[PDB]
Amino acid sequence: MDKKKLLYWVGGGLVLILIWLWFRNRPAAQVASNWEGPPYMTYNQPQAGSVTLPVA
Amino acid sequence: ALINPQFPYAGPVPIPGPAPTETMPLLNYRVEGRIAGIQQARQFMPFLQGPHRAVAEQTYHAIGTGIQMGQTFNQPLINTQEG
Repeated sequence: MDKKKLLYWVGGGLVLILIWLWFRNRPAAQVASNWEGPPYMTYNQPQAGSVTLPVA
Repeated sequence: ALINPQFPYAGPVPIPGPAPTETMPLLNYRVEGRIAGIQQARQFMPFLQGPHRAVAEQTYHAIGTGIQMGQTFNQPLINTQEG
């Protein structure tokens, strides 16, 4: 394989570390409310302009 | 001063002077002075020590209350252009 004995073994740790971080980030968001509209009285709710749609 | 010879200014007021009195004496004053009336701790004033307001600021209290209620009318559906 011709692997030096230096930086790259550090690099393998770095790669593993980076991937673990990415996965946590991806899964690390709380299953929760982040989509917003946290005003519990919002049955009407039209923030822009007139004429809107919900499916194509 | 000018002295003029031969009329010279007497060389003194001499011994012919009339001693008029022996009233020269100031009798020393001897006295005991007492200013001792009861003192009461207080004085009345209209106002002492106040730094009166020349203008006040405006001041207020606060309240809110209610609920979240609503009657709504929505825009009609429209043909979607592109995408």
